[PDB]
Amino acid sequence: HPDISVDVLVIGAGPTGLGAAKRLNQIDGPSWMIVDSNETPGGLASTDVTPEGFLYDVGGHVIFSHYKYFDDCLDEALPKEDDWYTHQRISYVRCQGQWVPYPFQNNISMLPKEEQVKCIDGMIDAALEARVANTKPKTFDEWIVRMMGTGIADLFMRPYNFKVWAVPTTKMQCAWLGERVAAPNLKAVTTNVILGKTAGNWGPAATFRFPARGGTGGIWIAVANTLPKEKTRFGEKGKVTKVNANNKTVTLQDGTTIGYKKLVSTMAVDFLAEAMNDQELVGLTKQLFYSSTHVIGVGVRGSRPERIGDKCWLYFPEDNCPFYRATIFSNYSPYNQPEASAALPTMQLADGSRPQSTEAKEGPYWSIMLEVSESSMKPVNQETILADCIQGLVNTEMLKPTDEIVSTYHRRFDHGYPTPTLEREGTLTQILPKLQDKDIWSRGRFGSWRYEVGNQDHSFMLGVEAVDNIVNGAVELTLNYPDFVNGRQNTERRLVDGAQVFAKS
Amino acid sequence: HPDISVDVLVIGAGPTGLGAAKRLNQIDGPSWMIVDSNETPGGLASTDVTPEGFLYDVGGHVIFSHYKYFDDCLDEALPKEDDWYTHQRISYVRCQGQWVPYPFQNNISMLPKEEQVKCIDGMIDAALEARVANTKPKTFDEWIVRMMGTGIADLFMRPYNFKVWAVPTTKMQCAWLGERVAAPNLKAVTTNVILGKTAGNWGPAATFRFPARGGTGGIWIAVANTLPKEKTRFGEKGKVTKVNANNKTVTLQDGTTIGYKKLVSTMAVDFLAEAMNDQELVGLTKQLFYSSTHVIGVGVRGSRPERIGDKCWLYFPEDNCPFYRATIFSNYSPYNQPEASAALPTMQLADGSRPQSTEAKEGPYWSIMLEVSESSMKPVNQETILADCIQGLVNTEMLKPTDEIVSTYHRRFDHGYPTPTLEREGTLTQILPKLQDKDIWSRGRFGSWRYEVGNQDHSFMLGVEAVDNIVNGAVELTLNYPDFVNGRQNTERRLVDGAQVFAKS
Amino acid sequence: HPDISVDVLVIGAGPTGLGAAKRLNQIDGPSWMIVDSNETPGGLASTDVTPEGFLYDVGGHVIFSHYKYFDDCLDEALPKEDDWYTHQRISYVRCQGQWVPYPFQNNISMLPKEEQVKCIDGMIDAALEARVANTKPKTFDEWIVRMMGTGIADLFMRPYNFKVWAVPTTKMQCAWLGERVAAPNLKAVTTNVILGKTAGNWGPAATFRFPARGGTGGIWIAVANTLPKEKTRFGEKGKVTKVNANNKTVTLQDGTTIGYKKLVSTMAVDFLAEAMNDQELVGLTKQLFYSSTHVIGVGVRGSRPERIGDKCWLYFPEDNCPFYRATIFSNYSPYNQPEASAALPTMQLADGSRPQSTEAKEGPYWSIMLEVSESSMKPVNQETILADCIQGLVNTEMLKPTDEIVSTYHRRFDHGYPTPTLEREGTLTQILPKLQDKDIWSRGRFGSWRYEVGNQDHSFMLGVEAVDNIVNGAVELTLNYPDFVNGRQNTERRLVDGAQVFAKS
Amino acid sequence: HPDISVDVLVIGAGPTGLGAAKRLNQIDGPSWMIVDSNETPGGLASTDVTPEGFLYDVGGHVIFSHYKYFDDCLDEALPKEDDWYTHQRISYVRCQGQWVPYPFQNNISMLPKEEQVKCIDGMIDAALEARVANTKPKTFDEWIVRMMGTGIADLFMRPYNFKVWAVPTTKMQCAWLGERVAAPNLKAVTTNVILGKTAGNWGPAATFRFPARGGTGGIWIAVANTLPKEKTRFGEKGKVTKVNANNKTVTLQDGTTIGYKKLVSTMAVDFLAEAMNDQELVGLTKQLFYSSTHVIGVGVRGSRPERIGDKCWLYFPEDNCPFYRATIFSNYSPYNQPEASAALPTMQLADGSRPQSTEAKEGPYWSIMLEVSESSMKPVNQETILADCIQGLVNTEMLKPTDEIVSTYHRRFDHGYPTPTLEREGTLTQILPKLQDKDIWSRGRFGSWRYEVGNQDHSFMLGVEAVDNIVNGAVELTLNYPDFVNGRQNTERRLVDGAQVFAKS
Repeated sequence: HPDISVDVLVIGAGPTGLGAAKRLNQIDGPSWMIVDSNETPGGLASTDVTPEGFLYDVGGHVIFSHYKYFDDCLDEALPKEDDWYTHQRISYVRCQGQWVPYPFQNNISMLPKEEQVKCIDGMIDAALEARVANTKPKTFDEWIVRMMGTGIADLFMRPYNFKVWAVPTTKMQCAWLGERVAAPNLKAVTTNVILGKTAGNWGPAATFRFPARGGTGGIWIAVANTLPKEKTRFGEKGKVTKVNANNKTVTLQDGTTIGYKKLVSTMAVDFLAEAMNDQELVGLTKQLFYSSTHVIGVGVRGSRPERIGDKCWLYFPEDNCPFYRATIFSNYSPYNQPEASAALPTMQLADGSRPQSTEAKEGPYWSIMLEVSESSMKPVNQETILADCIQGLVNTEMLKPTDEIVSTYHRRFDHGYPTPTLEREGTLTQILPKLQDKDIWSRGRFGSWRYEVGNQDHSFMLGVEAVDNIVNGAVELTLNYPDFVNGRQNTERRLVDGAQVFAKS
Repeated sequence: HPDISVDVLVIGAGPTGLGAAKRLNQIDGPSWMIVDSNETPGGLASTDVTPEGFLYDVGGHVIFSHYKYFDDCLDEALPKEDDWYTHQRISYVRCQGQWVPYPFQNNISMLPKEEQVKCIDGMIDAALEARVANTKPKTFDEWIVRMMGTGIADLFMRPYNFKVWAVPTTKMQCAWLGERVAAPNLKAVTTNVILGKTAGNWGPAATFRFPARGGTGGIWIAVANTLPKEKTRFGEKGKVTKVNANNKTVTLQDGTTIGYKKLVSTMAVDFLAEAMNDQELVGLTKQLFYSSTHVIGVGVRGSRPERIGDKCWLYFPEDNCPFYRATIFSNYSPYNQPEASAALPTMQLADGSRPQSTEAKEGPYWSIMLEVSESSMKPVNQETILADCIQGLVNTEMLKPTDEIVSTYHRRFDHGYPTPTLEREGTLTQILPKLQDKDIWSRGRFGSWRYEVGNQDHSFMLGVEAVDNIVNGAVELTLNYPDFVNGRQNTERRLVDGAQVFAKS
Repeated sequence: HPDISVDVLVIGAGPTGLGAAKRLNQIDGPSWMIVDSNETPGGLASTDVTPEGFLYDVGGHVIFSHYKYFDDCLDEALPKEDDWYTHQRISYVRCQGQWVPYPFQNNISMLPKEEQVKCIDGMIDAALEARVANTKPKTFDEWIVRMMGTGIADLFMRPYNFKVWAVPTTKMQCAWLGERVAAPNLKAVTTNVILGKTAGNWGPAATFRFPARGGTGGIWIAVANTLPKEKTRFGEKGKVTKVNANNKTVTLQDGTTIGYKKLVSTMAVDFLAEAMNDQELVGLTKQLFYSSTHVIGVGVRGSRPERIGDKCWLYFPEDNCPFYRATIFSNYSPYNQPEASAALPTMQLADGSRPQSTEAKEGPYWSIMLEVSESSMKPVNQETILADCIQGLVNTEMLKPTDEIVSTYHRRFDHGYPTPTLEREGTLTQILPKLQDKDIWSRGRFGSWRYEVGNQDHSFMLGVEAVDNIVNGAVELTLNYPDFVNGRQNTERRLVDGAQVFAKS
Repeated sequence: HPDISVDVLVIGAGPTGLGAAKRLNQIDGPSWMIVDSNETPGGLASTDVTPEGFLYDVGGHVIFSHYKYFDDCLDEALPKEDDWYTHQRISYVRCQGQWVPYPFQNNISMLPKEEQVKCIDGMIDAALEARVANTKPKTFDEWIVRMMGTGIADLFMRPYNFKVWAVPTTKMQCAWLGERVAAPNLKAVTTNVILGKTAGNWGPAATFRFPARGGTGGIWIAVANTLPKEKTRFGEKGKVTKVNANNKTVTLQDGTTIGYKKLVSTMAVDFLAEAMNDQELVGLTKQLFYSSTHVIGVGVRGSRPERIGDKCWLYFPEDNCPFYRATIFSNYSPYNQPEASAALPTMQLADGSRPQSTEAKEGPYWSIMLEVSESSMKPVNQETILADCIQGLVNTEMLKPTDEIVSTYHRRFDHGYPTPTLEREGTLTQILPKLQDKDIWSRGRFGSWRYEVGNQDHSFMLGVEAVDNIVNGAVELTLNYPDFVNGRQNTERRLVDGAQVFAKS
């Protein structure tokens, strides 16, 4: 007999596990428990802080919710108007000395005319081919070139996506991008070129909300806090080390054994296989591909420079900087960095020089959060990546050589991106059914490994829907039909359903 | 205060209402009640019997189930292996003196060669147009021609569907048919013509099961029987005459008042609007179109003729019979008609003449079930329709002139088919949301009026999902996404879900 | 017996008839003569002069030669270097206050940006349609819109060609435009828009030569002068009034009869049918369609204005002037108008006012020649068209209100353009073979009625090839295959062939 | 000073040179002379006879005339009705034990059904590709596949043409095949298959005429006889050995020198280059490709076998025989072989056996003429080719093993076919203008090397047109525009033109 027995056990308290727990807590039927090896819940949706007081998410984290259930839980966790800040979705592509508004193709009027001619010629070729196309694209690369044509593909989406995924676009599938036909909007593109016009895909209606305090990590701490504490076990005491699927028993770090009837696992599925000591599953999960994420943070003295302005996140297709994305993290909340009256010495200038004085001086401060990818096809020198990132900030004119840096941050995250390779689905449809046969619901960004449902809201709902399937026979729609859930606002499931309404009466 | 109060009231005990009842009963949370004006549950999925002992469904009723939940409930209701007979899905098209195996286009090698040339020429045109098509078909007719070409369209799907729907194909939408591209399989059609080959779309894996006893109506009687009798009200005592949606109060014909929190209404939505005395809903539901079905039954003396054989249902595009479909109902079950030893006089010969002898004689017997449609665009002489059907049977060689008819049946069902007109959706998205804002779930064949989810399993699940939405916040997938539910095996929802297992412990 | 007998009689001494005569004269075998009702040869390629000394052609006449034979005869007729002036082929379209270089679609960068978007959008549609086109256009209008797209078609070729042809573009065929596929060069057009480029289709290699003296009419006076005079009969003495095809006899105005074996007739074929008293042919030729040409000439005081510059001919699609084409006739030769020291009073100002002063002032002078079409579908008010033309010159900014007009000219030419209507070919194939079977070679701009071979070189060669067919069994390539002769350099036939070289020894 | 001087010298008295001579004789202007190394005119259009009395053309020679001038000369040469025999153009393709009527694709109903399926599927692919094609085929092979589809291409045109040209279809151009779009008549092919029909492209309208006597060579002996004998020089006395283009002098084998002003040369242009001792021209003409032709004749005892019937020529794609084409030469004229009373011994049986008796026995007789190609890519064993051909006759069921052979014939012709290789035009457009610059018209099947105008009528007219250019400035249409002359009835040029009519009056 185990030390503890529950109907449903949940491993992990990132957004996916917390979803499972929130739904179980709402249903309040079967018994349950959630564990995590970190005392702080949140997973990759967590937030670090430097000794100088600059917060950093795990790279750019911007919420767009497809589900009212997700909204209900965030509202419950952070219910006050000044728990949040609202911003427009402002993004740009760095190209040939210019900040080009996203989407790139609608804004190539900013490039030299001779280059515009090449882009348009290429997209004309694609428009004519699309008019007679009778096959689907088979790779990410084919999808890109059929949407954009050669010239525009080569300027942004091809080199950018290699810097992100750390594998060539010819090695990835394209089903994950959804059901839309790969074909250009030639009229929209030539119209903006003719008018010499620029236009972003944002406005008063295209917004996101970010937490006032604690970074993205503030959300999940708050969400976790709504659960009954005694059904949680976070920290070293909550670290899973063994999973015996045949006896339906988990063993924790300190030796505690937990019996379950159903298991929701949200740790990386390659880690789960190892914990199960299942050679077959180990082999299979080693054939999944993923990239690692280096997060670099830079804290800068001074008020926000005009050239940065209201920018939120930024794309970097070119080879003069190692990062694929930059976020102006100080624009997300004034509490993501110290207040203007806090005093910090300058650590270095952006060109690498020593400051004239080592004395602590006042702010205000602004802040840049950078992402660099790593894989077996794309090594990252961990001892120089910070300095390379800062040199990249100068090359891209985000920072002047004279800008004063008062804080630095670097951390590597082993499982960063689950890669939509050509082989992914072939491998996943061997792994997930075997786990399912053992009453194990392996779910989440690395729990079920599908990037197209890999954001916070997807993850949270993968947990929720996993519980709903276990208990109420719900379809796991987010897991099996990404296009379905991403193409609609999912409104039916709420934090208060009829069941709880009728029971209370 | 009303005579009765329940959380969920279900109106109608056809398959939809029974689905709602079955799921409410399983969940065993909210209080509930189901009413029907008829003492016998089943609705359009019921069965009549003639005074001579011949059973007739409301036209050809063949079950193909898309859902594990539906299967669970039929199995619980009729658990014994001898409660069912299994048959292959054998159908033919009657055309120019021949029985042509369905699908029609794969079997035109049976037609005269000059006619095959015309067919293939038409399908070649359609193939070539499909190759460069970039628009979706907008009408049922357009869809048919794109799929078949003119020649084949004119032989079967065009005149057949007029006889079914009682409106021109040019007046119907085609979205209801699914997401498949409207284009011919030219190679498969020409291959069978070249090989001189015929092939039906059936075999040992393409089967259906039919109840041993009581016809299709036997299923819904037995399903209803598993419900707690005190929560049912079937007969004159259960006829709904008035719905007060603002008071959430229903009044029955005997004066009984029932108050509700949520209403699942499965009566025809035009009848619901009338009962609500809601003039705006009345005006809207009169914009919907439907056809009536005439069901004609013919009982015949003799063992099953060789020319008929194992045929199950049959399609009639041509003008020499008024019916669009025939069913060899005596093939579906031995107990659909009297035993051989039963003595019955001959009523008439199939050519209309009086029999030589008026004496009761023995069998065996077989049985034909016919459907004739009617609408404002296609009137039907009710006084001659029986004699016309029987002459139709002689014209199509189903009956010899000398065949002895021992039983006849005719019944008109006013709401027979909800028509997929071009206007259907524009109307329904005014009706269904307006009802739902009043907490009324109007569902089913005429509850929500969508033929493409209009069979017995669909109807049952519309009831189930409505309840699942009311209680567990489930997506009503069958209602809003026909293509989704019809395109997969729906296995997640069962008659015993985790909820009931964990609670029983 | 007739007064005169020849082997080959030629009617008409415009370029077609003169071509016949030159080749007959070179071959020097069969006897021949040529007649014309005009004392001066040249037909529609003649030149008028006003009492004030301004020359006008019959509208703008620019030579482009497809044949060495034509070149040899012009060189012979006018052998000196100063018999000719050479110019680049410079033309513009007047549109929205601008002189847009021809071809229009490569120069729309001059229009407002919003016009450019409409133009490119329309051409994108036409490009995408051309990609799947598998039928030839059936009308001139279809050809235009398939070539240019709606927006560009509407700005120039559609309204311009109505003003030229005096019939809707929808009523004309398009085979006459040659064999090139009706499809846009989208890339060339967008490239010039993107780059802000204009470029005319002329330069040092695209030139024409114009006679130094006597206008275009000087060429045919001089060609006719190389013929033996006694074989010509020009003037009232040479006016044909009767053709008796059965007797092979022609009757002249003065009673002279001419017997012939073969007749080359270059008068308008409808006039030929009348002269023949052949009611059947008159009936057929009345089914052909043609437009009349009003030529308006305007002599202006002043040195050539900068705004005019080196322009040669100009197109006018807009409805702010009656004329379809303007020619800067003073640019073609300094002897097309009087020398600077010639004294002329101002007749009127361009604004329409007439000055009191009769003072004769000096020059220099320049000159504008205008063309307006007329047909039974497009009446022209003869009494006001001069004044309307002049106001048109002011609206298009060719003349200033205050410019001084010292000479005016207006003449209406009944047969101006042979129209390539939809019916033309059908009618010609009933006419031309019938004349052929009577040994009548009816040829020329209205002799055989085909505009695509209706220029001076074409006309000359229809004469030449007609004689070559009669004598040497030559293929009449220009008559039956306009695409053949227009698509190559015709160099084989010369004014001195081998026959004449070998004979000389 | 040369031994003889003429204005126009003609080398060669095959059909081309005889064309030039006939036109010079008609014109009767410039002095001329024609020479040949052979005493008998005809070239490759000559005829041999075996010592047993069987005639053989140089392979299958069937006249289809595109020109009235050609007909005039043939009529003049053989004016009597019984100088000619008329036959329908009956041809078949030998394939898989069947005689399949030409054209192959319209008669694949004779193949096994399973093969008809593969054939039709292939053509369905080709039809669908044709609907969206926007390129012209660039090789003979691409042309074949676009016309026929893979399956039909593989059965006939691909293997047959390798057997004809002795080069692969991927190495030849396709322009020579004309302007028709490379695309299938899918409806024509599927129609005959569905109907089970065979039909050839012949009937009462599709005929050819063949000389009663002397074979095809009889035509050219008779044409040559119409020339003034003294302007001819045929035999060893007429053999050209040197051409001195700079001096315009030809030297003959007997030492005779002839001066000329223009040279029409109809010998193979590679031999011409040698005779000119021009090394640049020798190099260039060595880059032309050509195949040799082996002609095999077999005389057979017996009346015409039923299985042979009215067959004229036959195509052999398959690998069980070395010949690509057979001709039933005995069907063309009864004088192509001895009369029935002529007595001959049997040389061998068709399987190679000795006859039972060596006695001369009577006929009747029939006769087979075979063609086998040779090149550097396809050697021919001259010592075994007769026997291989005879075995091929048995393999193809043209001869029974018991059939008695009474005469055999074999002869190799070095220049047989001029090959339309990919390189042909690039070479010829370097050779022909250089010869032209020296007043040398090189013309004919190997004079100008173009197969698409390489028939008797083409060749004859190449010579006619060359003279017409030399004397009258005619366009050499047949040389430069094969599609033009082959696509029309060329009726204008006659043996009696107007020039000769007018001179005689």
